[PDB]
Amino acid sequence: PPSIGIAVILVGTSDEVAIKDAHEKDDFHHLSVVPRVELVAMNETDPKSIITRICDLMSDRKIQGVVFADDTDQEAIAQILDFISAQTLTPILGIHGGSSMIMADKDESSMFFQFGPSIEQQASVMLNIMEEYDWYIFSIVTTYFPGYQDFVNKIRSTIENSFVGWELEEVLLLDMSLDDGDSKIQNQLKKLQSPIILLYCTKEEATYIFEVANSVGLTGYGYTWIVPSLVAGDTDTVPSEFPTGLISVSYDEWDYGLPARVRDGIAIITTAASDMLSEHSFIPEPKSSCYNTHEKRIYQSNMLNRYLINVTFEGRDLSFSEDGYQMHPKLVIILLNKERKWERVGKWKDKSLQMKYYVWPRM
Amino acid sequence: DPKIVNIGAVLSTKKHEQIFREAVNQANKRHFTRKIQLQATSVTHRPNAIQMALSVCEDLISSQVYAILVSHPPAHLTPTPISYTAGFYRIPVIGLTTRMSIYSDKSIHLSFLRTVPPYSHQALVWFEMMRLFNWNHVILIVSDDHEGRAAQKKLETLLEGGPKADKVLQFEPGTKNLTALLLEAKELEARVIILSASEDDATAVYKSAAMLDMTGAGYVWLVGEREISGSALRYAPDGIIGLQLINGKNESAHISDAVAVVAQAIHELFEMENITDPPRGCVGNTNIWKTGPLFKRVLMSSKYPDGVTGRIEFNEDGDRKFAQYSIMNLQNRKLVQVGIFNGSYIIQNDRKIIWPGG
Ligand SMILES: *[C@@H]1O[C@H](CO)[C@@H](O[C@@H]2O[C@H](CO)[C@@H](O[C@@H]3O[C@H](CO[C@H]4O[C@H](CO)[C@@H](O)[C@H](O)[C@@H]4O)[C@@H](O)[C@H](O[C@H]4O[C@H](CO)[C@@H](O)[C@H](O)[C@@H]4O)[C@@H]3O)[C@H](O)[C@H]2NC(C)=O)[C@H](O)[C@H]1NC(C)=O
Ligand SMILES: CS(=O)(=O)Nc1ccc(OC[C@@H](O)CNCCc2ccc(Cl)c(Cl)c2)cc1
Ligand SMILES: *[C@@H]1O[C@H](CO)[C@@H](O)[C@H](O)[C@H]1NC(C)=O
Ligand SMILES: *[C@@H]1O[C@H](CO)[C@@H](O)[C@H](O)[C@H]1NC(C)=O
Ligand SMILES: *[C@@H]1O[C@H](CO)[C@@H](O)[C@H](O)[C@H]1NC(C)=O
Ligand SMILES: *[C@@H]1O[C@H](CO)[C@@H](O)[C@H](O)[C@H]1NC(C)=O
Ligand SMILES: [Cl-]
Ligand SMILES: [Cl-]
Ligand SMILES: [Cl-]
Ligand SMILES: [Cl-]
Ligand SMILES: [Cl-]
Ligand SMILES: [Cl-]
Ligand code: NA
Repeated sequence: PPSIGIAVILVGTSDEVAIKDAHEKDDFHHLSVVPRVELVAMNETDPKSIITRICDLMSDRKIQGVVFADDTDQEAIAQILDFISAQTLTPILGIHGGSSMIMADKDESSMFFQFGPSIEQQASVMLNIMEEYDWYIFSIVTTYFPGYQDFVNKIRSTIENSFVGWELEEVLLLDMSLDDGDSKIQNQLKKLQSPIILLYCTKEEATYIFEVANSVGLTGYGYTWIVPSLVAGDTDTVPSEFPTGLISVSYDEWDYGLPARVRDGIAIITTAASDMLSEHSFIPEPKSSCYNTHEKRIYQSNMLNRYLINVTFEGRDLSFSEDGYQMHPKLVIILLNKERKWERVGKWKDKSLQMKYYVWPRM
Repeated sequence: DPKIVNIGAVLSTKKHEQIFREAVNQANKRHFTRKIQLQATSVTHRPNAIQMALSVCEDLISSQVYAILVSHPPAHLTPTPISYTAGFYRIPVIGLTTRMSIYSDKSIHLSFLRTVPPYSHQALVWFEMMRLFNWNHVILIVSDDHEGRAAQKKLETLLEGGPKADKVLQFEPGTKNLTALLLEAKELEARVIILSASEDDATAVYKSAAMLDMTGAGYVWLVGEREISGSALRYAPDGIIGLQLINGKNESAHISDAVAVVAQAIHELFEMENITDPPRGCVGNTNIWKTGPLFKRVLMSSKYPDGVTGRIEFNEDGDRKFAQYSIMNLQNRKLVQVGIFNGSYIIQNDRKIIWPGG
């Protein structure tokens, strides 16, 4: 069988050896096409470094697809990858780190897919948590970080269509594209009454927001804050501003390790290529250049997407949504305990919530 | 020896680069520049979006620009790569000529101002016309895309904060026969029709409307600028009224005003304490410019009364306020100016309006 190039790009320290091992199911591609995998190390995660690295790869070698993992909390990495994906029409999987942090409104032409939960799924996991503990009275805080509308909408849709006595008291929209010298954000947060607050924003934004919220007495006992995966981010990095008792939905590498993720990435791209080749007797030619994409564009498309989203491997459904998220991730509910360590306190699995505690111990 | 503060620009031609240079040199003469002195750094547009992003890093951000002016090239090449790359560091981008409403969306373009208004702000002029000519019942037809819906949202906000929209009809962009949509409008009593649509979509509307005899006496048609440009003009019904943004395509005029505004803002910025320099280059740099959000606020709240393009302020989306429009009326198949919107007020000139039919 013919070989397709797949770059695996790794930012920050990782066991390359352990990674190359999990892919020894390389004897486990019996498809129309076999992966030629190339581990590539990257040091930097600015836009230039990321663009030039991937474009250099694409020019030196024929790359059908990119598997990308990093060890940062930089959600902009996903945005950069979607952009590159759409411009070059190359499959990119963001499987770990900033690269997997929710990127809402991916480009029409994007072939960028992320491990981890959609926004709407996390919204619903939050309401399920709140329902378990009969916390029916709550407020929402977001920034303008993309997705915040989908988050608020999904909450609102859910609660207005149920007979549970939900009370959404207040929705705050914080503008952190301007400086906060007039104490605007303090003044907005001072409005908050509810004993539950849902917060949608980035990890960096949450760091400032919590600092302010502390100053006006909103983080102690009596207030429980609940945040999505990207706010917890890398759970070994805990800002001092984060309040103990913070709850988060998480997909940071708990049971689904990087080696297994890289292997599933390679499988997804390889299976998709085989499926397309089987049906159409071609696959898309790898772009030889980033820098010629304007010419070459009537000759390219995102055809491979239809297949990229519908892969099963070793009898596991690795489907993506059309919005570019994992379909059925096993989510982990985590709590920031008194030692400022994140602690497993429940699972979301088979669209069902199983929580460790029936009553919350003090935090 | 003053501190040198670089301003960046991505512009259409070398001529416009030279105009940028000279505007910055004038700003330095005008202002007191013992402490702070501006330096122009510029390129022209790259042929694709990835090259363009790379050049923003290599040519502009390497020079530690505090802001970047961007023109819309008149050749598929948008400000967007420049907004993205600068926005990554919270370096403000000033759009000079881009009119698309999507650049008003803070979630996508989180440090973007412009000295021209988005197409959707043409609703502000429609509203004043509706009061002036006492059109108290209108039908609004818009394309079901972002631009169309932005026009709707803007007009509805003005109407819901007098005249009323008796109905709103949306249609799918690229639909060629629109008889079903327009028959729906024909059924209604109101006969003032307002349209938001791209060139080609306006063309399709005009054609279908003609075949349904909806372009003659009794009807008023009120549109913006795209809908009397290019092919849209070619099939537009006589008596139509539309708009042209005065100086809207004059890159040179907007370079002048933008530089004046940015120079004023930079001197104001450096009155304050604890101003930091932007990052030098992209490589290895992933933190935001800590002073970026403050400089954005100072720009947002800048006023420049004596601009080439009129009175320059920005609204809460960073969009130009007090923009001036020609009010155009298609008579005997010539676009004729029948007035202006001077930024806050309608001024009818001594040319008579001719309506559909009469
Ligand atoms: C777009 O067009 C509009 C309307 O033409 C302009 O707005 C007007 O700007 C002029 C300045 O040239 C203003 O004229 C001044 O009006 C003052 C009184 O204003 C009150 O009364 C008027 C009329 O009823 C109201 O519209 C207004 O809201 C106030 O309630 C006068 O006191 C001024 O006179 C002073 O200066 C003259 C010099 O000629 C002296 O002789 C006088 O002694 C005195 O010192 C002056 O006449 C006018 O008020 C503005 N109108 C509105 C509605 O705001 C915009 O400026 C224009 N925009 C641009 C960009 O050109
Ligand atoms: C306004 S706020 O309160 O501060 N919240 C907020 C936070 C983040 C945010 O990011 C939105 C933009 O990045 C999306 N588009 C830019 C992403 C992008 C794409 C390609 C490249 Cl090449 C780069 Cl470099 C960057 C938008 C808003
Ligand atoms: C990354 O840094 C390491 C050591 O600091 C170096 O060996 C490696 O060559 C660097 N990678 C690149 C792409 O420069
Ligand atoms: C593709 O999706 C279809 C749904 O019609 C289903 O048969 C299956 O999940 C996928 N096919 C595969 C994986 O061969
Ligand atoms: C564009 O504006 C400039 C002012 O900077 C002016 O000199 C020039 O005449 C204008 N061009 C047109 C076509 O009006
Ligand atoms: C910045 O503020 C700090 C106070 O923490 C002060 O020590 C320093 O002199 C200031 N620098 C400038 C340039 O304002
Ligand atoms: Cl690197
Ligand atoms: Cl894009
Ligand atoms: Cl996420
Ligand atoms: Cl962050
Ligand atoms: Cl650089
Ligand atoms: Cl007139
Ligand atoms: Na803006």
